[PDB]
Amino acid sequence: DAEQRAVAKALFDAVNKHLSNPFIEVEMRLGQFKVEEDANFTACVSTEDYERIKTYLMTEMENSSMTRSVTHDVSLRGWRHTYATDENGNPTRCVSIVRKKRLFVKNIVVPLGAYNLRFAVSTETPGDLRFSGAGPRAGHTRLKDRLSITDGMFRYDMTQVTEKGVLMHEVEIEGVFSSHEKQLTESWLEELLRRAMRLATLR
Ligand SMILES: O=C1CCCc2nc3c(cc21)C(=O)CCC3
Repeated sequence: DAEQRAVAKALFDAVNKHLSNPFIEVEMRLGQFKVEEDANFTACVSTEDYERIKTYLMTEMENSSMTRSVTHDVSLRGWRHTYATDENGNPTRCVSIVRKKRLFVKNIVVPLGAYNLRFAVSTETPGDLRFSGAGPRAGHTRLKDRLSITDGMFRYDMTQVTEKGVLMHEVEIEGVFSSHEKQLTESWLEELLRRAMRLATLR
């Protein structure tokens, strides 16, 4: 609780220099190390821990605004094209192209038995929509079924991702700001840690 105030300060001092950038994004991702063979950190939760994080979140903030969206992502030469989805789950029309550049990443120390936490600040710069002419299947694809709960300046993202047949579960919290420069504060970061640590520690 005092040590949590210190981490929040350490995070703020590292990222403050970046908030002047347009299109800045901040997120905390639950995950684990050495759960797949090619990767170090994998941003995923078990099917069981996903559904009780879902039950927790949906009772604790039932008043909160909520949305659900199915989208079709295709990665192409470092850019991400997002496609809307029809009844069956198939790509229709491209809705956004962004390029994501990681500006700062930090691994958060967690309690024993909890999911690992990864804090990242990046830029997601929108792009020229005429590149959508490459179509929804010009590269590796990800079908995302996202549940989104917004609570003040915090958005919870629970996503069932189907890639290459296998389905995985992702849990992240993002910053929701009218202006990241003014609003993303140290006291905000400390609440991010507090809320993210809650999710990581059930059971
Ligand atoms: O929108 C832009 C800006 C110009 C450079 C650029 N290059 C690529 C894309 C998008 C953009 C893609 O969507 C994937 C292919 C490479």
